Amino acid sequence: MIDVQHIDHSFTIGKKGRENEVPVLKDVSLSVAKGEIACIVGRSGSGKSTLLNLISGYISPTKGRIVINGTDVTGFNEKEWAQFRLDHFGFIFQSFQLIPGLTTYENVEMPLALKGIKPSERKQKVQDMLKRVGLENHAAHYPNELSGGQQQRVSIARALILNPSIILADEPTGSLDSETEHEVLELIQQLNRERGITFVIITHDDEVASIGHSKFQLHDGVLKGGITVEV
Amino acid sequence: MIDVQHIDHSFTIGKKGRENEVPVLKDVSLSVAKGEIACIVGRSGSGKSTLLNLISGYISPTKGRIVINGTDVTGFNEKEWAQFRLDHFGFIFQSFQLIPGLTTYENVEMPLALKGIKPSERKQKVQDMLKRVGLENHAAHYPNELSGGQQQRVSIARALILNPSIILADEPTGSLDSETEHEVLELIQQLNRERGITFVIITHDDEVASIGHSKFQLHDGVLKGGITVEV
Amino acid sequence: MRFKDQVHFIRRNMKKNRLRVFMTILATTMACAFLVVLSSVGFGIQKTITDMTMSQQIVTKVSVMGKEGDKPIKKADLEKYDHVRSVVERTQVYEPNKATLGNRTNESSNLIFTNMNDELKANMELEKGRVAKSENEIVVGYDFAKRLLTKKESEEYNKKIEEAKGNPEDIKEPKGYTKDILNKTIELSVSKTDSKTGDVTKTKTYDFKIVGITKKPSQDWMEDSNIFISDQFKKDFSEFLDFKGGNVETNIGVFADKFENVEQLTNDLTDDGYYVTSVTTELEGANTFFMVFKIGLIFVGCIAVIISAIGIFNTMTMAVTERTQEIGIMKAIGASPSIIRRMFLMESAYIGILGCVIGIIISYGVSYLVNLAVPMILAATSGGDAGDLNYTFSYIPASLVIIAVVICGGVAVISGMNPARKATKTNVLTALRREL
Amino acid sequence: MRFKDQVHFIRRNMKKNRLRVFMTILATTMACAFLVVLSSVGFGIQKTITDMTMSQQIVTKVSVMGKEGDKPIKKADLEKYDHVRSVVERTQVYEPNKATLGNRTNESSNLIFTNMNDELKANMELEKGRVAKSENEIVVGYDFAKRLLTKKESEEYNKKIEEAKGNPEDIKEPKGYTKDILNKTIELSVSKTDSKTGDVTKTKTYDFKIVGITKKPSQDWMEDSNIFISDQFKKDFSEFLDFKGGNVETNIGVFADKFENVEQLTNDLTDDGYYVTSVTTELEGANTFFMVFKIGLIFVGCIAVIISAIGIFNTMTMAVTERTQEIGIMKAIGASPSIIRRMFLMESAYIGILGCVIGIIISYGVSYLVNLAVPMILAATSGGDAGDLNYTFSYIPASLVIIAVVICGGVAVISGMNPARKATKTNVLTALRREL
Ligand SMILES: Nc1ncnc2c1ncn2[C@@H]1O[C@H](COP(=O)(O)OP(=O)(O)O)[C@@H](O)[C@H]1O
Ligand SMILES: Nc1ncnc2c1ncn2[C@@H]1O[C@H](COP(=O)(O)OP(=O)(O)O)[C@@H](O)[C@H]1O
Ligand code: VO4
Ligand code: VO4
Ligand SMILES: [Mg+2]
Ligand SMILES: [Mg+2]
Repeated sequence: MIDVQHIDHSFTIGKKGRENEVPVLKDVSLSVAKGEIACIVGRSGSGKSTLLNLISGYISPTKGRIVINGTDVTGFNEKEWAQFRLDHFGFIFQSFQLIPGLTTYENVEMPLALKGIKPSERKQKVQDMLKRVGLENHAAHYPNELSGGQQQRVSIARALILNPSIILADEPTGSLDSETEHEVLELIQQLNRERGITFVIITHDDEVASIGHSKFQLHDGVLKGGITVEV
Repeated sequence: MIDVQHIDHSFTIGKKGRENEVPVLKDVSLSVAKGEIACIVGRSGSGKSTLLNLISGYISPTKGRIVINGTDVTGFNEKEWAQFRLDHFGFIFQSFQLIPGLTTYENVEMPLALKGIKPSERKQKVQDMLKRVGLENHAAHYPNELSGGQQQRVSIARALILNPSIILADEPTGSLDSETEHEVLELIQQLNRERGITFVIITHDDEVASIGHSKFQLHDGVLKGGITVEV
Repeated sequence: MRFKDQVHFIRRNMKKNRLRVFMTILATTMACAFLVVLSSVGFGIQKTITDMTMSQQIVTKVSVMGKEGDKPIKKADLEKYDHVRSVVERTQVYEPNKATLGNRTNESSNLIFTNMNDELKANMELEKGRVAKSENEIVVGYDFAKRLLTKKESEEYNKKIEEAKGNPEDIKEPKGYTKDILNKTIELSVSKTDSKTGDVTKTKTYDFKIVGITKKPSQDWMEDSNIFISDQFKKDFSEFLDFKGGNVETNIGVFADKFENVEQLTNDLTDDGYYVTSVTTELEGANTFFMVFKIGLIFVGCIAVIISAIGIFNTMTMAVTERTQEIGIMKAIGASPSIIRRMFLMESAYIGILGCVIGIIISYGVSYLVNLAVPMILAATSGGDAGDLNYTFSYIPASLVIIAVVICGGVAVISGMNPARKATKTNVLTALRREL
Repeated sequence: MRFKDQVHFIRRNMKKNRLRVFMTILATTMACAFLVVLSSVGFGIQKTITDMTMSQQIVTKVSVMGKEGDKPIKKADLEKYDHVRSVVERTQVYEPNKATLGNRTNESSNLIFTNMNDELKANMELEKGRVAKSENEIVVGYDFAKRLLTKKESEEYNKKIEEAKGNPEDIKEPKGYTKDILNKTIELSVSKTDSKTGDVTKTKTYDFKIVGITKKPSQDWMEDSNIFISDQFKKDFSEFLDFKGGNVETNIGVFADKFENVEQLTNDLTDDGYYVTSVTTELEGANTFFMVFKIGLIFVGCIAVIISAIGIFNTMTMAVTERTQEIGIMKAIGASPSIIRRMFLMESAYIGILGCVIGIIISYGVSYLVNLAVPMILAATSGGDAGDLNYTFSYIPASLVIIAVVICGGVAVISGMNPARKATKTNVLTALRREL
């Protein structure tokens, strides 16, 4: 469950002294139920990634309240936020944010090391995750040695490896063809059905937005989606 | 005009000693006429970016012949290839390959500086190009202060600013919503019509692939294609 | 995150970043090696100076040739001054003597009555043997054995000397007692003579065991035929030809521990009326030069520590600031900032320990090589004469290795932990974007 | 392409990479500053040693006090040896003299007949004035004026030394000629006496102008009442009196141009049968200590150049290898490899020149600060003002600045150009991926 409450966010850029504000989000309110796939669509540059970065605590809102699973996460320090992310969050990054010095296997395995599961019990988990995203043969590759869609699926696999309660997916199928994207969407829907994982998916694709139980439109920094219908 | 002839490419990965081979392209032949938009579609990891990197000389083929505008470009050194790219090529990168230390404006104006385009005229050229890709208000932003689609459009603007004879676009609309993607597609079609620019567009979008005069399918390293759609 | 997982992932990232890891290891290694090698040259200079002080004894000599308001100078009160390692009063007597080893006799030897313990404390310069420790034992000069001559060659020497007639250039001095005069016994016979009898009066001899041979004077021409008897054997040669001062010459020398105290000692004796010379009055500003040299050594060591620490800081700050995006990815995935800081502390400590170990090995190898090479350079430049100093060009103490390892490894740890701390303290998006 | 565009884009990337640019500028600055400051301590040591060589005659003195196969020593042949800066033969005559400035006369002065050009070449130690150049000009000792006493004070002195006697510790010595004895004329009267006449026979006075005052003796107990006459008056004084033996003590001193030549000079005169004592005979291994010290200075400078070059190389290699992706982007856009290499050469040359300028400014500031501080430390740790030395602690020549700037800027340029060259040489995709 995500409860974004009247979130305003702005950015400050420019040389010191001549700093200008970049109003990104204005009074953004987003409620995602537990085990629901919320899809956030909007024009490029509307603040969708900013919204996900606020939900995950990558940035702190200029004002507003983010409540995840009932706990106010605004005001978390880096340690509190990192523990919360390890416990509850998987994040699929728009630029896939893979560690260059690790292979595909080591990248997907890193969350399991951070949770300290078992190096022996990690093998089966990472192998199955890589097979689910069609990357069995690329486990030895580095992100240097991957396609954009393969790096995207490494990001997907790293986010889904821990089976978190919330997955924040930042355009998780933009680098994928229709078949690979359909496989990833089927995996997302399977995780949502079976593990009850809450998904917040930014997407520019109509099919990906259609898999969601909720649709939210980001326009002019306003989340005027408010869509919640039965399935 | 692009003449890719029986291009085989493989990659070598692994530690010294035990080194694997990644056969990416097998006997790939791609002919693009002058002033034609060729759209290359295929699954993630099929070698489309490898094909574009071979066409632009970013890598040298394991074997085969690449002929652009009638000149054999295989066997070009770095100096020959860089001069050829400045003269004829614009490249839209899949990861947008923006220079982090330059703003949006300076990134788009870099090829104009490389071509010696007299900064007074460069001002108007970069302004018009940024307005054409909907980035008029983000010229002062750095790439890390941009959206993914905004960085994509900076890459598009940097590739199109010189009006090259060939534009190699690596998924140039994957980070764009439908309206921004439609604007970019309209700009591409305008450049193709007016300047006669040859486009080789990798895409996972059916709408983007529909704008092409020819479609080429990459499947297991084989460029089936051979179809010139009547638009 | 388990410790084994942290080590594994540090190792994997190290393996994929060989240039950066090598740059940091090279910075730490070159810092450690430079610190140890430079300070080892300094330590070798200090050791050479200490050995020169311990052997030469002209360095620390403050010879007293008199006193204002003439009073008998007492050795006991001269040791009361601070930093006085010994006070050697030599009662050089030029009275006739008959030191005989048997068939060969000596006449030209000059008796010297000195406290043997004082000579031992003052580091008496000996070519061979040791300073006399008992009442019977004596130390004789380098040329004492060569002066042991029987009449057979004595006649030849006399005729050769008399026949020169203004050209004593080509004079063949007899080789004398070329055997090992050390650990032998001589018969020292001293006469009474005196003008009241006008002849040889009662005579008494002593059995003296040579134990030491004084250092061979440089430049030749200096016939050191002295024989040194303990002052506990006093009046036993004074009852024969009492010391009227006509020939008896006293040489008092106040020795200092270390050259650093020679100037203070000389000033101390001078303000008390003693007529002293020492080295600091022969060479004006000698103590000042030594102090300026020590200050320069300290300042050079300090600026060397600064340059090595700055090199480590530059390299480690660069290397860990290139990891800011990775730290952001770690924090985003759920790595605690303390875990990331522990991993970067482990990596920095590993880089520092590896660089310190390599630098210490390189330091010992370079020290060995330069201690081999400096004799070769000395032979090449000055010809072959480098057999009279006993220097140490480069000397690495264990304390120097400890201090250099501590300094360089600590700088590596702090310089690799400060940017890591900065990256862990910022929000994730700032690190993912490599700052703003 | 255009130079202005290249400068613009270098500047903009510099502005957005302030930590990297600061790290490289700091590496170059600290390398340059360390090189100049360390070598300036070395140059100050060398300058101090050279100044001691100029000032103190004892450093380069090789006293000649005889010759094997006794023959008269000729000053002319002693200058034939190489590296002989001067040869001073002093004909010290203890015959009575009557140097008078008027009412006050002098009796205790000791005549010294020496070649004034030799004394000037040997850097005669003078408290004030300069060595005599003409014939009638003379140099007198520090205590010559103090010995100028009128009849009244002479009577007081005689009464105080003969009536009191006892302990002469504290006797009020007359101030003598407290005024400026320099640049004044005296009347030297010499008596012949002799047993043949048994009285004062023909006597002649000379008008001698004091131009120089010799250095104050090392300690107050040493009285320097010498008066130095040119050797051109030796013929006149020989026509007047016969100074042959008894009251004549010739002092020959052969001076070396530098201390490093003293050992060779001493060996040269020794193997020609001269009885020579120098610094290298009094202190065994002095020349080889100086040699190992110079070798240590050279080795320290070399390893300092190595540590500075390694620091610059590490920082610049790291910084330019962080730009490999940017070089790939530029090459992909169409930048020629030569243009990219020129831009990185301009950037590395700018970093090197800025760092060298800052390091030279810091070097001059640190040199000023340490040349101020070393006197302060010396005063703090003197414990009695120590000795008087004119030392340079840190001395920066212009050649040192040139060499350090060349070394550090060249290392900055080469180390910033090597990664850039190898990034422009590889294919674009390799750089876009930051190698494998
Ligand atoms: N670090 C930043 N500084 C300033 N502006 C930023 C920064 N990051 C993003 N922006 C701006 O905020 C707006 C929304 O950003 P973002 O959420 O990344 O886009 P999107 O909705 O496409 O994901 C964009 O116009 C972008 O220019
Ligand atoms: N540097 C590399 N080393 C090894 N394999 C690579 C490298 N780059 C790409 N590949 C592999 O080549 C295949 C095709 O790559 P690419 O052309 O990037 O994919 P796409 O067709 O999606 O653009 C992928 O499976 C990828 O894993
Ligand atoms: O580069 V690809 O995996 O997106 O087609
Ligand atoms: O520009 V965006 O991050 O919606 O792609
Ligand atoms: Mg986004
Ligand atoms: Mg691709």
